[PDB]
Order: sequence, then C-alpha cells, then structure tokens
Amino acid sequence: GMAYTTTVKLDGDTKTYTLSPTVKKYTLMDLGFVKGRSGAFSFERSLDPTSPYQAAFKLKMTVNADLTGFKMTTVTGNGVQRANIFKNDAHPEAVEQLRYILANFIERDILTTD
Ligand SMILES: [Cl-]
Repeated sequence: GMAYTTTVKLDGDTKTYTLSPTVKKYTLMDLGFVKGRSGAFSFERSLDPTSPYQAAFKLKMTVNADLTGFKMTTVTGNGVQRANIFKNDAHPEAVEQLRYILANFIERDILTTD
C-alpha cells in the first residue's frame, strides 16, 4: 500500500524529509527507536510542554519492518489530533525542538531533506 512512504512533509512545513535508502536497524535503535513485535520501529517525543505530560505537540515516527518506508506526524499533546506547528510561525519553540531532534536523524543516516 501507500501509507508508508519514502518522503514525508509535516503539516505546514516547507521541508520534506526522505528516509535514507541505507537506513540501519542498529542505527534506528541507537537513536531511540523501539522495535515492536511486528518488526516496525517507532519513536515519539513531546514538544514544548507546559508541565510534565502536558505537551503542546508530539512528534511521532514509524519505520516499516522492511526498512523501506516511513510515517511521520505532528499531533497535539493528546497524541492523536493532527497539528500544524509551522503555519504563520506560531510555534517557534516547538519547531526548534523538532528540528533539533530531526537533525540527529540527518547526522546519523536516517533522514535527509532537500
Ligand atoms: Cl494504499
């Protein structure tokens, strides 16, 4: 199917992220991804909380078990509702934190961008 992709553009973003064609299981693990029983790898981080477990947003990413496609989204602190952290630059602290997190993935051959 088409739900896992090789590129993702977060809601509102001007950048697109691409899954590295050379992404490695052990590197995913080293960056904090957890492999589920299905073989897929997941990662989640809170963004810009006001108090413990009161995040403004969360970043979620899953890589498929075959290591050839991914999903990545921003949601609100409830972990479900789609969020747009970029529109009108209304959430700069969340964007800085997101970029910091993803910069590590760029440096370790997980994601690229244009
Ligand atoms: Cl499909």
